[PDB]
Amino acid sequence: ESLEMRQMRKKVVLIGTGLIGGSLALAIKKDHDVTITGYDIFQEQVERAKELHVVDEIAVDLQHACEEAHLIVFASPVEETKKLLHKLASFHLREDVIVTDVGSTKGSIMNEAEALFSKEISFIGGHPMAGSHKTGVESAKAHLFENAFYILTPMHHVPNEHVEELKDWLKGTGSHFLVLNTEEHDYVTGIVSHFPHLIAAGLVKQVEKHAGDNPLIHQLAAGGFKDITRIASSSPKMWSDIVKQNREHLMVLLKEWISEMEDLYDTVSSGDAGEIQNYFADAKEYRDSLPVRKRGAIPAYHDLYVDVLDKVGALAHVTSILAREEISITNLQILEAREGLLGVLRISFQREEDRMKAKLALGEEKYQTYETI
Amino acid sequence: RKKVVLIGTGLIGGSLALAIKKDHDVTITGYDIFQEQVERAKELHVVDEIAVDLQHACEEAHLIVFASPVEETKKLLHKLASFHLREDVIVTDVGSTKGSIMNEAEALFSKEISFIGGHPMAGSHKTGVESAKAHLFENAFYILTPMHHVPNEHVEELKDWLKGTGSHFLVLNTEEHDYVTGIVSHFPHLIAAGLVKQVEKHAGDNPLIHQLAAGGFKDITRIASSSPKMWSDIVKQNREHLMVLLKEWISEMEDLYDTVSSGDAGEIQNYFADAKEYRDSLPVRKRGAIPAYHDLYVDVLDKVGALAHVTSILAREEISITNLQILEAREGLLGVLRISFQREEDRMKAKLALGEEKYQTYETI
Ligand SMILES: N[C@@H](Cc1ccc(O)cc1)C(=O)O
Ligand SMILES: N[C@@H](Cc1ccc(O)cc1)C(=O)O
Repeated sequence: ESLEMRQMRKKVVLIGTGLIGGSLALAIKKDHDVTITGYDIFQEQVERAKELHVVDEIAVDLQHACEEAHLIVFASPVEETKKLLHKLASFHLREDVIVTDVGSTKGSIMNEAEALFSKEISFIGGHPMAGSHKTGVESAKAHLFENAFYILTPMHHVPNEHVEELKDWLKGTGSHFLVLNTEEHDYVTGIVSHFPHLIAAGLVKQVEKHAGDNPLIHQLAAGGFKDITRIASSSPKMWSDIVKQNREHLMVLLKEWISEMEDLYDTVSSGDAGEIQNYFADAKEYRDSLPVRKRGAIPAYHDLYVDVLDKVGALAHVTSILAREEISITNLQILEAREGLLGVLRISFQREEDRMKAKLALGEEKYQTYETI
Repeated sequence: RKKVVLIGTGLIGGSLALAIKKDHDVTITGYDIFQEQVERAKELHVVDEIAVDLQHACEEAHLIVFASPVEETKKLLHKLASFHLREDVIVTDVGSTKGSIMNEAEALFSKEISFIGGHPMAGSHKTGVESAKAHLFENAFYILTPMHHVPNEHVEELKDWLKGTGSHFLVLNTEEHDYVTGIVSHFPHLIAAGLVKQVEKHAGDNPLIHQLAAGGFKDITRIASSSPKMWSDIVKQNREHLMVLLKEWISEMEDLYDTVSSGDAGEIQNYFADAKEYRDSLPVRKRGAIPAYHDLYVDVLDKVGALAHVTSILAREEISITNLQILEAREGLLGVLRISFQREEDRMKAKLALGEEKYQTYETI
């Protein structure tokens, strides 16, 4: 009754069948013929996942499904993930299995996995930099992580071939994979993600302190301030765990920050407009530079600068030209470079051939283009 | 026709001139430091005449509007105080701080002349008069700070002059204005720049910091792209308010350092919840002290022509885009393409047009 090919295809287990996990399942299915068996704490999400062909089967027996699996994917909250990794370490898994997770911090998970498997099993921590942690499987899409950074943190022993193999499993995501060591990941994300969270909340809180003394503050904090502070509305539970899990990195950062504010306090209070202006100019120069896609980093960036006018259809025209030439654009931005209605449009391409081609096509249409600034 | 003088014919000033003209039949004579901006303003019917003689134009004027940098404004106010102006004149400025300008005006005029400091809380991606528009300040707060003696009738008169802006006018005292804007606008600009600077410090030690720069970090620091010149003046002019704020902030960070280092997840959670609760309570889709981004996030697939399709749709609806980006670091942000608009009406319109073409879109809550 069942087809020999269906019986015999590879098998995946997904633990946590929500937005993130469901999306990963769709990206897997897109490029691999597999039986995905799914598991959730909430039985409605797995059943819906099944209905939506996000998973193939609902897991009766967790152990049976795991022991026959070529790939096991955790998309659960990090407490639950620890508890289930323990269970997994009790099981008799296949020799060739790959196990992976999703989480914003890596230190504690990886510390647990070295402690339970050592060198038996190929556990590779993961962090896809896209989407949301609580939202449903109805929203899951194969392209959710497309062109997003997806960090992989392999155990110390895992061969490079297994890391490449996992990249192949997730090929369908279209993510830019970076392989980092665990400390590297928590350090970087600490500076670049977690610490801003703290500062965002702080800003909001500072403003609320004063809002009782004039109600106008609540009115004037609409629009820009509210937009700036967006991340402060994220889950307090999730973020308190992140902060607890990356505590030491953040303590150090806060100490440097206090120090920076003390120097800023000296600059502001000295009242030297030249020094103040310098402080702002340094920040502007750097902030204007982002993305600063470096030469030997992943992925490569080949930029072209175009003189375009601030009018309806300017971008439509430029992008239609490029599309007609069958050139794919990796990024674009408007940089406001001087006065007047002109702006500079920066277009990024995947490789040098494509930039060259775009330069010619735009030139034949009487666009002025540049290589720098 | 009544006669208006505009001193500073750029985005802000030019826009004010257009809003005046919209509801009043007047001769607007313009003046600038840069002769090109005033000549362009004339070409564009933003001003009617280019001022030959500054004093002549000021002495016949019913309304005088300064839209210049606050240093130049002090210098020109001094000149004005030397002139023989009309009995009924109204004089007003545009400036992000009020303390120093008002202080100077009480010192030069005292109770003779009706000076009313002004602050329109709106801005733009551009700087020149070519970008000026009558509706620039529509539904924006526009603060008025009248001298101590100015009768309420003259404040109402000025509101009538500027009816065309569509702004919501608030009459504040000068200290109140600098205190509030200090908390709500200036101080965040300082913190934004500080964050950028903190991050750059570390970027030499790992280049991944440049690459992996998160969405949240980018968002809170977007304002760090504003004019360093303008902001350094603002900071110098509101120095004492900011020194106090920075001191409180240092203290807050020290308490946060205790909370984080104590490791109590309940207390940490409370800190975040307090911030969320408050932030969630702030008005939805209104204008405040920091110009908004008016961003729209769009779900698109990476294939040739994806951007072309989206921008064509928007252009056909005659919506002008201020910016756009493909986000590679977008945790918590559904939708890969971020489009920025000039104002809320345009974002709304773009959302409908894209929706009708079966694009999924998102907006931040
Ligand atoms: N407004 C243009 C894009 C643009 C924006 C700002 C500029 O400075 C230049 C061009 C469009 O809709 O296509
Ligand atoms: N490559 C698309 C734009 C795009 C880029 C990255 C994406 O993830 C999605 C869409 C174009 O050339 O129009």
